[PDB]
Parts: sequence; structure tokens; C-alpha cells
Amino acid sequence: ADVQQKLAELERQSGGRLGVALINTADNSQILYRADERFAMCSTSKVMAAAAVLKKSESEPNLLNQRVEIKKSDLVNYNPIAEKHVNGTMSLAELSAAALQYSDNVAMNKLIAHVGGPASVTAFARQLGDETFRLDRTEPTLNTAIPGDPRDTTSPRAMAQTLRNLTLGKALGDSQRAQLVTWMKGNTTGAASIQAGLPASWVVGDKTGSGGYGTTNDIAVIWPKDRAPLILVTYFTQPQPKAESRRDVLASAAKIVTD
Ligand SMILES: *C(=O)N1C[C@H](NOS(=O)(=O)O)CC[C@H]1C(=O)NO[C@H]1CCNC1
Repeated sequence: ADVQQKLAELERQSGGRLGVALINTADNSQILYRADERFAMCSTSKVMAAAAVLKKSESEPNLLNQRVEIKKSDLVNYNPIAEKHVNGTMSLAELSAAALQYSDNVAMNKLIAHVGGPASVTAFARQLGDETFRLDRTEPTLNTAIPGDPRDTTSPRAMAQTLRNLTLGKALGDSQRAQLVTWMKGNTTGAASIQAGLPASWVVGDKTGSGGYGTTNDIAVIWPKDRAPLILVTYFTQPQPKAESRRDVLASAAKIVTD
């Protein structure tokens, strides 16, 4: 309708490929634009890795307090928290926090390693119901986002359904569900993304992503002031190889689906 047209104008203006999936928990409504098309998650995948460790802590009490050694060799392209902890230790709750709130790649690599590799992260998604999610590489290789490459991708619909189950559903235990929500609420990297296109009185819990071919992503659990929660997934990719980041598109996409 009006929302499908408005998003198509935005996709045309941006000169790329936009994937939008919104779920309104009040009446179970959906706004779906390229919801089945495969997009490279890049850093939005970190949620699944955090949740896999969270699901693991249900059968492993005191798991999130277990210390993990941070060495100089572990350091990759972007590690804001891990670089401050070199030749020291970080707990699994701290690595989860660093990965979700500060987008630390070394922290994400430790989460992947702890569940048994990237295939075990994909194995956890099948356990929730997600048959689209796939993690084939570790950081930093998982953010290449080459057009046509199916490695490290998911569809906006599948990620929206999965985020709904993890943050609001029964995929994780009450204690674990509360922790993921708290971490995502404490995100620092999503100010100019989805949150930028929503009013200041709305409480947002999000994860952001940035990859090759101008890939700019954001997945969010939104609490509209005084109303039932929303799940929004805004995925965006560009044709040029070193195309600059366009977080404004995600803001406009969020604005179009809510306004
Ligand atoms: C995730 O996509 N990351 C990790 C960091 N994310 O922080 S962010 O949420 O603000 O975007 C930074 C961007 C991206 C990343 O690290 N990409 O590095 C890859 C891509 C090119 N080769 C390594």
C-alpha cells in the first residue's frame, strides 16, 4: 500500500537493495519489503552468538562468569573493549556485552569459539526454528557481503521472527531473555540508525552492522511509548565495492514503517 510505495521510493533514492521486516506484537501485523531475499548480517549476527551462549547458560550455571583469555594474536580489525584487556581475562557476560553494545569482533570470535564454531551458531538457529540463518566464517571474514555470495546471510523475515522469539518469546529462559534485552538496550553503536527515525520517548534495544559493498544493517526490539512492542529489521546493501555507509536509509525506513 502506501508503506510499500514509500519504501520503494527510498530504495530508488538510495540506489541499493533495502530489506525491511516489521512485526507489531499488538495485533501480529507485518510490514514486509524484500523479506525473503538473502542479506549479509555482518554484526547483527552477534545477537545469535550471544543467545547461543545464553541458551548454554541454562544447562550451565555460572557460565557467564567464566573467564576467557584475551591474547594479542586474537586482535582483528575492530576491537574497542578487547584491546584494553590484552594479556588479561574477560567473563562470558562481558564478552557478550562488548559484542552487542560496543560491537567488538574479538568478543564475537570468543562467543563463536565457545559454542563450537560458526556452524554451531547456525545449529542454534535451527533449534529456535530459523532455517534461513547461516554463519560460515568467523570475524573479520564474515562481513565481506559480496553480491551473490550466500555465506553469512539471512532473510529480514527470518531474523525478525527469531529476534521476536529471543527478546519477547520463550526461546530463552526468563533470566536469559531479560539479560539479552538489557544488553541490547545498552547499545552505543545504533544512535544514527533505526533509533534516528523513531521518537525520543521510544525505548530501543538494537544491534548494528556494517559490511562490504556499503552494507549497513540494524535489528531492533522497540517499545513504543505506552504500547505493545515492535520488532524491526532493516537490511541495506549497495552495488559499489567500497561504497560508504548509509545509516540514514535505515532511519528513513524506520520512519516510513512507524511515522
Ligand atoms: C560489524 O559488522 N562490524 C564490527 C563493527 N560493528 O560496529 S557497528 O555496529 O557500529 O557497525 C564495525 C563494522 C563491522 C566490521 O568490523 N567490518 O570489518 C570487516 C568488513 C571488511 N573486512 C572486515
